[PDB]
Amino acid sequence: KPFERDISTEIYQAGNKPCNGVAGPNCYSPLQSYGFRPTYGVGHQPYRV
Amino acid sequence: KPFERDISTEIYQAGNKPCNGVAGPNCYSPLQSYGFRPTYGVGHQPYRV
Repeated sequence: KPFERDISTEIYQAGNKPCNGVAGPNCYSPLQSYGFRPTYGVGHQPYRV
Repeated sequence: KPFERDISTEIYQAGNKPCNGVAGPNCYSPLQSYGFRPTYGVGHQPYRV
């Protein structure tokens, strides 16, 4: 929804099997870390918004 | 404005005093030179329009 903050960090139970706090099939961590390297070209560099 | 050409090079007066036509602190030339090399990454190739 517009102007909403989603900080709940759980292994996303997309599938019918509980992820049991661990990774597995149909259980992927929704949070992903940005890879910002000095060698990374423009377009993938960290931009402040 | 649409269909306008700006060629006069005025040093940007970011400070309270005029740059007096010379470079220095808070005095930047608006014109920026492109760097065109074949090894440049995504988004940097020269294009004729």
